[PDB]
Amino acid sequence: KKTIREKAGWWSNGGNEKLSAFYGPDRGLWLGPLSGTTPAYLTGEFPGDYGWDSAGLSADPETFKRYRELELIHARWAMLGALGCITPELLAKNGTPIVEPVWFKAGAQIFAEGGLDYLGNPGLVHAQSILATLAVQVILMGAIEGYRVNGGPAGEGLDKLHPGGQFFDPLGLAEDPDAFAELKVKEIKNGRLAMFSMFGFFVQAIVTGKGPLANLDEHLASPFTSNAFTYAQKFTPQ
Amino acid sequence: RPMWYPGATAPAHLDGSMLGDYGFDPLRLGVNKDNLKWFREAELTNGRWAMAAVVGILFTDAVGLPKFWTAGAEKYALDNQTLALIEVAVFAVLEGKRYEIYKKTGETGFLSFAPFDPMGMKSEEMKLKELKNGRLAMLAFLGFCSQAAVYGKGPIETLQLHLADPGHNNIYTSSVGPETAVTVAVLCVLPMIIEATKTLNPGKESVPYFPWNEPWN
Amino acid sequence: IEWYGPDRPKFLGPFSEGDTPAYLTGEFPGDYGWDTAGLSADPETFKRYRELELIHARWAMLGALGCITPELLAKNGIPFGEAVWFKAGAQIFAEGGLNYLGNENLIHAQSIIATLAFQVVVMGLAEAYRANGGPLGEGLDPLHPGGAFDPLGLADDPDTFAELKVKEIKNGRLAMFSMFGFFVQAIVTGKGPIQNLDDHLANPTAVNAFAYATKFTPSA
Ligand code: CHL
Ligand code: CLA
Ligand code: CLA
Ligand SMILES: CCCCCCCCCCCCCCCC(=O)OC[C@H](COP(=O)(O)OC[C@@H](O)CO)OC(=O)CCCCCCCCCCCCCCC
Ligand SMILES: CC(/C=C/C=C(C)/C=C/[C@@]12O[C@]1(C)C[C@@H](O)CC2(C)C)=C\C=C\C=C(C)\C=C\C=C(C)\C=C\[C@@]12O[C@]1(C)C[C@@H](O)CC2(C)C
Ligand SMILES: CC1=C[C@H](O)CC(C)(C)[C@H]1/C=C/C(C)=C/C=C/C(C)=C/C=C/C=C(C)/C=C/C=C(C)/C=C/C1=C(C)C[C@H](O)CC1(C)C
Ligand SMILES: CC1=C[C@H](O)CC(C)(C)[C@H]1/C=C/C(C)=C/C=C/C(C)=C/C=C/C=C(C)/C=C/C=C(C)/C=C/C1=C(C)C[C@H](O)CC1(C)C
Repeated sequence: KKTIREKAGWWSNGGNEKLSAFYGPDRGLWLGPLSGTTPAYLTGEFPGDYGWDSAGLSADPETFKRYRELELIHARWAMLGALGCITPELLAKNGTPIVEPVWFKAGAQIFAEGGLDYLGNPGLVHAQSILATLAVQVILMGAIEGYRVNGGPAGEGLDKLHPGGQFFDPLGLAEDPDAFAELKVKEIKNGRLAMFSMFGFFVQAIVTGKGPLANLDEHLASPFTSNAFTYAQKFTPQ
Repeated sequence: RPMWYPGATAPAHLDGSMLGDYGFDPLRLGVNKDNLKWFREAELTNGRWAMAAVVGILFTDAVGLPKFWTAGAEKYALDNQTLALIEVAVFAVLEGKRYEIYKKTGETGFLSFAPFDPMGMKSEEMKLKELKNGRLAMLAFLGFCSQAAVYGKGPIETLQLHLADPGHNNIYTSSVGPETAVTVAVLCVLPMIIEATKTLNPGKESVPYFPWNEPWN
Repeated sequence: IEWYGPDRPKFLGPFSEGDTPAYLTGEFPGDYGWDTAGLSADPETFKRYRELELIHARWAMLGALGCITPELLAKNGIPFGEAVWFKAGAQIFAEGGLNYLGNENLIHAQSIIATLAFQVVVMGLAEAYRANGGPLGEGLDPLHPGGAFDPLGLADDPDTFAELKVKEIKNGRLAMFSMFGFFVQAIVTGKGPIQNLDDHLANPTAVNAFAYATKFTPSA
């Protein structure tokens, strides 16, 4: 019905049927063609709506709103965390002299008497007091999150999840409402992937005990040799 | 209004409409209005960067830090190519927002605040002060680099050298002494030739026959 | 300070005008406007959660006092074969059993199964009576029955009743927080609460929790 170059995905700014796979009735669902009866409250109006409420926890619209905000905030924090749990180890295996690049050991760097050099450079942050660090952090993050929940110096009458003034959308990527609608989906999908992968970081720490990039490397060395089933008998009750 | 030399007559395009207008366009680089606006913005951008650079150099030479023409050679937390890549990536978006802001506003902005003016101090007196301090700081950085290339000393060390013997430790006793003396004399006698041109052709403007000027119109 | 209505104190203080939900009217004690998770949007679930909060609060107050008291009495002279609270239960397996205040003549419990059996019998009776009433009440409030549970009569005035409700739920939230702390810092430290305070007071800057931070690292 179309020509070759429209099939091949040319001609940007033809997007109103491309939101159909992420919003609306006939969108992609959590079990795909094997998920018939989506919850009636998951109408397809919000980003990331795949019809997954098996436990019915979001049946109330207001708790659904609160859960959406929880999801997006967790997603953003988990994206930052997934990037930050791999950046030091990547940089250390590329050769930056980070003293403890593994993430679940990265907090114990501040107890070495050379302090917490940021990239392993003593001329950088050079933090020694974990208590002063925590105090600074508590003050700043309390101000920050209280500003988030009602408003602050960066806009008060803005949305609770996507404020998008000149402080939180300073590149203007989301001025087109369709670009905004699909970027919301990209945000929530990358964020759900990051939350799953951060759960994976947690479990791979508690189970394996090495770094996540070290786990990737020892899996790529001999995958069938070394897997999560290698550590299946680790939590044996003795 | 004051001019760049006493009793000068500004060209036809330097109407005084702009700030810092002293009628100085002898090569007639700004006879086009779009070019003149772009050049005002480039003047201000080079001036802001030169102000920041002048204060940074004065700071790093006031304290026990390496000299500014060697600071790039020192060792840092990141290798120079990673620094260059992060700088390119950051400044692509930064100068892109600034370019959009120039195309819209005609003036400067950081990313999304078209005027970066949290503290609302955007007078036109303040624009004039920005422009004048920026010209002064552009000259100041040019001098920093020039008298750190002539000598191997920083700005305030060359200043101390001048103050130790002002009559014998100056630019006209340096390696660039005679060329600068000659260019200064030429500059001081230049405005009399320009005023001869203004005098013998009363109220007429002469095109200097340059490419950018389109002098045939 | 009001503690009720729209101009009540709230859990983010000045930051709290637009975070509170529409359903958290300042009607119930301790309503600081904290339902970020929206778990109390349904009024019935809200009522059940209020009951859970208050019962956990009362049990946690009793338990906080019961974990603090024997240790205080322990250093203040009294024999306590096992004073620390997270081993106070293992006294049954000792030679002389669980003597109450160290007195071999007070209780002298030797069998944990019989102790537990009596406990289930009377706790079930009492909690069933709590749910649906009994010898100390027929149709009273599920949370503030009164009558048999006000022999002193502190809360016959509604305003005193309200302020004491707030005091109750707040001391109880404090005790629940403190009991959670007891748990986590017993698991982390392995010592009692009073000894943890003594150690923190002996060297506050290097005897805090961060000294036990690298304790649970897997390390292959
Ligand atoms: C404007 C300043 C102000 C700020 C920032 C807060 C903030 C808070 N109040 Mg609040 N209040 C404030 C003013 C007032 N409060 C109150 C009355 C109350 C009450 C009654 C209560 C609060 C509570 C809270 C907390 C609810 C949010 C939360 O649970 O954090 C959650 C986020 C975290 C816990 C992050 C952790 C922070 C810290 C950095 C942890 C360190 C990280 C660890 C190392 C991680 C451990 C690693 C593990 C995983 C291995 C929060 C700390 C509630 C509370 O105490 O709950 C805890 C509560 O019950 N406030 C009054 C009286 C009217 C105020 C007056 O202005
Ligand atoms: C405002 C800028 C400024 C200032 C305050 C100075 C000041 C100084 N320079 Mg530098 N210099 C400058 C710009 C400046 N220069 C520029 C643009 C160049 C490139 C041509 C140089 C190149 C240069 C060399 C090569 C040498 C100096 C030297 C000197 C010292 C002796 C004066 C002299 O002979 O130079 C005269 C400078 C010029 C002829 C260049 C033009 C200067 C312009 C016209 C600005 C004049 C000052 C301005 C009107 C008002 C000053 C503002 C305020 C600070 C009071 C003195 C510390 C000498 C030195 O260090 O001796 C130990 C030396 O050897 N300078
Ligand atoms: C009000 C209740 C309360 C009180 C008085 C204490 C008091 C104490 N705790 Mg306990 N604790 C509590 C609640 C409390 N905790 C809770 C709720 C938890 C679970 C998260 C813990 C988990 C915990 C652990 C795992 C350990 C302690 C330890 C300690 C002792 C050292 C302090 C320390 O490391 O801080 C740790 C405090 C916390 C982890 C969270 C409590 C939050 C407080 C009440 C709010 C902040 C108030 C503070 C003064 C402001 C600081 C600002 C800035 C520096 C952050 C000290 C006697 C350590 C110990 O035994 O040392 C001898 C220890 O190993 N506590
Ligand atoms: C210090 C070194 C010596 C510097 C000498 C002076 C430099 C001249 C700089 C000119 C800037 C651009 C002029 C703006 C243009 C402008 O203002 O237009 C004015 C004029 C033509 O006017 P138009 O009629 O096109 O103008 C109409 C429009 O303005 C619309 O009204 O320009 C020319 O005639 C052509 C000039 C070409 C100049 C560029 C030549 C390239 C030289 C390099 C050669 C390299 C060869 C080797 C390759 C490996
Ligand atoms: C002098 C200057 C421009 C002078 C222009 C003049 C006179 C123009 C004159 C004319 O055009 C007109 C008006 C009209 C025409 O008809 C006639 C002429 C005559 C043609 C610009 C300087 C412009 C200067 C600028 C932009 C300086 C930026 C400096 C930076 C970034 C410094 C960075 C660092 O030094 C630090 C800070 C620390 C170090 O360790 C690292 C590094 C990187 C080395
Ligand atoms: C949907 C549904 C449906 C039905 O109905 C029901 C159900 C099932 C329930 C549901 C589901 C759900 C889910 C799955 C969830 C999940 C979550 C997660 C995973 C999260 C994470 C989450 C995650 C996260 C936040 C993360 C974060 C992170 C971070 C901060 C980080 C930090 C850090 C880093 C950087 C590193 C350094 O060195 C250290 C640290 C400090 C460590
Ligand atoms: C509000 C909100 C809001 C949003 O929306 C959401 C969320 C977040 C979810 C929420 C929150 C919540 C929380 C925080 C909770 C907590 C809880 C707790 C802590 C409890 C405790 C609790 C606690 C408790 C009970 C306690 C108890 C105690 C007891 C019994 C004791 C006992 C004992 C003792 C004496 C000692 C001895 O030797 C023995 C024993 C036997 C051991």
